[PDB]
Amino acid sequence: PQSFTSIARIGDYILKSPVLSKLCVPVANQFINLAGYKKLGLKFDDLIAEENPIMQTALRRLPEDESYARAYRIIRAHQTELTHHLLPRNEWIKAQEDVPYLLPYILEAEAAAKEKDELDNIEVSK
Amino acid sequence: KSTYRTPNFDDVLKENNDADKGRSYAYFMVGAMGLLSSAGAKSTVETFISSMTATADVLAMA
Amino acid sequence: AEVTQLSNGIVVATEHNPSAHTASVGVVFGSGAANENPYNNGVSNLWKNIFLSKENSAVAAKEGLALSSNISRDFQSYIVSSLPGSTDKSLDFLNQSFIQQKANLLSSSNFEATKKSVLKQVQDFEENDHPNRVLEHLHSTAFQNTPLSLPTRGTLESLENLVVADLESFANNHFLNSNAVVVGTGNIKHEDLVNSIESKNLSLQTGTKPVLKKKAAFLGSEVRLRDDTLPKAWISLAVEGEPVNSPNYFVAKLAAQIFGSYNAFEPASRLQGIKLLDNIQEYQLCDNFNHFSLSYKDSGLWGFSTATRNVTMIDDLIHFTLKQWNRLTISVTDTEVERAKSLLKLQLGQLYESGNPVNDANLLGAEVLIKGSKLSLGEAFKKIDAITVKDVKAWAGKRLWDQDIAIAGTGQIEGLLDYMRIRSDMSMMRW
Amino acid sequence: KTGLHFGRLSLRSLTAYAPNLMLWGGASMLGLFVFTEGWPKFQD
Amino acid sequence: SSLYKTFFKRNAVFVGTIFAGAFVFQTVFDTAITSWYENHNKGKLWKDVKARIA
Ligand SMILES: CCCCCCCCCCCCCCC(=O)O[C@H](COC(=O)CCCCCCCCCCCC)COP(=O)(O)O
Ligand SMILES: CCCCCCCCCCCCCCC(=O)O[C@H](COC(=O)CCCCCCCCCCCC)COP(=O)(O)O
Repeated sequence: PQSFTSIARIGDYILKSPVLSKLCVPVANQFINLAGYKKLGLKFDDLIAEENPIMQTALRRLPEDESYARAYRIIRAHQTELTHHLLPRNEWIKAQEDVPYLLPYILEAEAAAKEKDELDNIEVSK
Repeated sequence: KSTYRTPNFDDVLKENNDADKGRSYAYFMVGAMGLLSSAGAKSTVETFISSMTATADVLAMA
Repeated sequence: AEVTQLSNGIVVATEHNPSAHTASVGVVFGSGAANENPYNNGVSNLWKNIFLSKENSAVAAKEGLALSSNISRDFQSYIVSSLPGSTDKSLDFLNQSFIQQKANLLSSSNFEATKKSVLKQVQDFEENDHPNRVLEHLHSTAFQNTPLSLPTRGTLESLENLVVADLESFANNHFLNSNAVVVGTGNIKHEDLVNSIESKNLSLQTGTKPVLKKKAAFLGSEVRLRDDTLPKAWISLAVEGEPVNSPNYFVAKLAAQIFGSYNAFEPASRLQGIKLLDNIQEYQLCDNFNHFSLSYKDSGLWGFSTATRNVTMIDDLIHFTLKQWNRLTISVTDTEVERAKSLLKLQLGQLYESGNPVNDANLLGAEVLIKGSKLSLGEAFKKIDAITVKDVKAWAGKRLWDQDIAIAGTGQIEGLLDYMRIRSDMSMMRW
Repeated sequence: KTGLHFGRLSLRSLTAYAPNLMLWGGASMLGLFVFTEGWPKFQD
Repeated sequence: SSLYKTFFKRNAVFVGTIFAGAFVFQTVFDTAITSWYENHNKGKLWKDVKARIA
């Protein structure tokens, strides 16, 4: 519902401020560790809801070696959930592996859909 | 024979086509039907709805 | 750029271009396929191939000349081309072979060989050329029992009954001085042409042509030629349009430019500013389409043609196209009109300013025969620029909203619904 | 220029539709015009 | 001519007039039949009886 262009605009404003990045960034690190998706072997970009045309475009353009690895992490998380267990601690996702791999493909598809919408409902002047 | 030759349609064609008069009479008859069907459906619902108001023996003890 | 019309008994029109490297000289007659009857249909197409026959082309080729000919519904032309220093030889060839002697061309050995070659061309047209023969069938159903319905090539049934005496009877009625214009295009000056004609005393024949009695009239109809062994479906659809000398002639051409043409396999064709392309590309409803606005001396046709491999969704393709035509009466925007103005000026400028003097000779002679003069491209651009949105809405309320249509189709057309389902889409029951 | 495209509620198309919503909001206010008169009530 | 132009073309005014003409239709139809029905049965109604049982 909220676009990723809007999320990146608010988030990059905080990260450039030296006083706002001392307050919010320690709170965001505690929020992610309490969420617990890394103990099931998932990255955050695996959790994005995909039933919309922007996300279907970005998933088509992903390189195929990363698409095979994403499918294994989702399947392993479903099997761990039905057994009501967690993964062994040496199989958890580390923080330096929790990178936004899908975010540049999403932002490129959002900018192209915005430019098409502006050209389709447009004014002229002599 | 040749498919470019159109068969005879002359016993049903009008002597003058005059597109403003043929569309005007057909839309008069369709418009009169929607006029009478709406007035008929309205009185039908009001007959069923008014049967739930107070009966004649209830009003006599008012 | 200037045209010059002069009459001395013979109407002579020129269009001088001193940058061109060839010249072109011919004669255009003011009769076409709409001046024939259903029994001599194809007599104009036979006269073209007599002029382009092998012995006539060989006499021209030893001089350095080339020959062209064109048959339309309102006119026909016979054109000789040469280098700019030999326009006197090309005007001599038009005098000997076509005006004075015609018993050389109409010999029995030449007539039977030409009639065999024409019958093979018409047979291969009716079996293989599916977009152009659907458009020919659209003319015959929209103007049935009326001179504007006859095909320009003729039919196979009418061509085999033609003899030599049928061609001489057509030439005595139509190849006249009061029906003709002598044209000259390319690198040729106007006063050099009128002094070469006046150094002789050319005259075809004195008198006027016959007058037909039935005028053209549009009739809402359809014709279906179903063929399940063909791989596609081909459909044309039109309303009654504008004739030549109409005050709404340029407004009708701009309305067709709004919807335009499309090719699903060209990547730049998929990015055009046409709102109809949003519905079509979602489920791939067709392979190509094109919109047209044709004009004749008495009537015209406005509509589109299309070709499709998606044979189970034909009804969605017709429905989406006709709902966009409703917007020309109701809600056409100002940015769509400005886009169509620039593209109509580019299309008209490419038609009249190509580098082919044979194309210029056909366009110049056909316009002088009807109007008596020629409208310049500078004056046509100023009429296009003055069209407003209110001009478009007033034209479409008269010609498009709740009007009769004509349909033609061939191939796998089972999914094409019947007439009254398509006729009811010419209005919205919203406004 | 261009402005707020409203998603699909294009305003360039609102008052290209809405002058006949004085009669489209007036066709169902022409509707209860009919369907409310089996019992006495008056309202202008 | 243009009898179609507003009387049936504008279908905010058509569905509107399909509903508009049906409301004045109910009172003029009910007045005409009741007047015909009572004149056909004159001398038999209670109002024609009360006028001379008085
Ligand atoms: C289940 C089997 C069917 C049984 C018959 C049930 C009849 C109820 C359906 C109404 C039929 C007309 C549909 C109107 C329509 O949408 O056509 C509309 C056209 O409507 C108009 O333009 C004028 C309104 C037509 C008034 C017809 C009055 C009939 C009133 C019904 C009578 C009481 C039942 C679309 O049809 P089109 O595509 O041919 O244009
Ligand atoms: C569900 C009921 C359907 C009844 C089928 C028809 C059989 C005739 C019996 C009618 C009895 C009810 C009306 C009595 C009456 O007093 O009315 C009369 C006559 O008007 C009519 O109802 C005749 C029209 C019948 C319906 C026409 C199609 C309308 C579209 C379908 C309606 C469903 C929404 C009005 O007189 P009133 O206003 O003083 O009461």
